[PDB]
Amino acid sequence: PVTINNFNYNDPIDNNNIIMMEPPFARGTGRYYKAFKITDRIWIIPERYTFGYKPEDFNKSSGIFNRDVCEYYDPDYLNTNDKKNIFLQTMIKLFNRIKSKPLGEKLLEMIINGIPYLGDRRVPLEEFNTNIASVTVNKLISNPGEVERKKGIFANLIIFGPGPVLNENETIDIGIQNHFASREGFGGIMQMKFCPEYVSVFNNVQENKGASIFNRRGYFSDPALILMHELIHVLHGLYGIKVDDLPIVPFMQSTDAIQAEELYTFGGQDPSIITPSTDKSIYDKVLQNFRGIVDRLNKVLVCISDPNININIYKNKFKDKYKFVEDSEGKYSIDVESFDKLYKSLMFGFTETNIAENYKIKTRASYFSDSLPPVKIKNLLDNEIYTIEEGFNISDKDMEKEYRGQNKAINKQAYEEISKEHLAVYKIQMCK
Ligand SMILES: [Zn+2]
Repeated sequence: PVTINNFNYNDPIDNNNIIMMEPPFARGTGRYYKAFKITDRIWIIPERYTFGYKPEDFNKSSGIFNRDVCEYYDPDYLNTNDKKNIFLQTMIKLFNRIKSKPLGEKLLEMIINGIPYLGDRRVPLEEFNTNIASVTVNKLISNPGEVERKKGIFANLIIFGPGPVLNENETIDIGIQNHFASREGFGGIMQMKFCPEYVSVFNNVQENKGASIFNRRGYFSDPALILMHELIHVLHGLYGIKVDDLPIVPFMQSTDAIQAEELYTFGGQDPSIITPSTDKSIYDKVLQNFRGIVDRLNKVLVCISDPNININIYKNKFKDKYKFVEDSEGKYSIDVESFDKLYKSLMFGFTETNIAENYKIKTRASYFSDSLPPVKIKNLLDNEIYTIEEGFNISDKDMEKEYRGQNKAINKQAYEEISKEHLAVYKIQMCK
């Protein structure tokens, strides 16, 4: 069972749930940020994602005429201790919403149990190595005003605040010399840029299909589903199955090329436009990568960075993670049936579509959908607007039927239009 911890931003450092941790991309460079353990292996650093970005990238465009309504900027987001607390409490509420039903509970469990392999492709077949950015992150164990002393701890996911564009949530993996452990069967510490308030809007759905122009319905997204979408990428990245650069050329609304990774993650009727050949090659690549992991497990003898780590305990943890089988002599191998079940679970089981169906959340029909302007949700921490159990679609307020709590024309008090330009663009899109 998954426990979702509680803390406030101003709560003191305890070297358990609240620490100073050095993120993966900042490894070796003694910069530590206040990190909060929301569940085992999952941390939240309520700061803006600045990796590979300059401070000027965070600024808004020079004026209204050159603004892009599809891309929202605000350099003042997360600038105070109180804004960093609002972020943490919103994340705890969203995580509590994810575990409120069986599907999301298992998603969090699969993420937690999906520990990165103790190594990558550079590591010898006979060794486990924890001294890399994709397996461990440094924790500051010394008090302020003392010479910095560290300890490497295991982690699976680190969620940060947004990068320059607030409404563009993204899950990132670690690359070493254009090779990602998260795409090679190993798995690796995943990172995310997340923003709960600025959500996506759509009008693609099963309705509107032939319906009158005035009777066209436009809805806003639930921040929990948006988070669950990104957590599926984390899952693929933790099990070493993230599909690398593979664009797919095409109900549906857009004909534009999209990544294979994004299609499987969205799910529903999306994996159907993928040629049976491409679909089979993605499956075969995962098998070949898992075959590499099993060969390593059969050859691993020592842990180079941690000669204390018990080889048998970790081999067993990896046997459970990848659902490998063992013979009478201890030798591991792949069982096609258990592999098929795990594969179908990671790629087709945990999708945005059936998470949306199970949670009564409204989402778009296809990923091949038009980008509508984002909207800002004023307060997610108010139960009169948003709940852990039901979302925006609250039963008492008659928002549970026809997903009316997500309908922009109906639940006008749950959100606010970012600008007059955003509304003007939305009105043209709703009535083409
Ligand atoms: Zn995505």
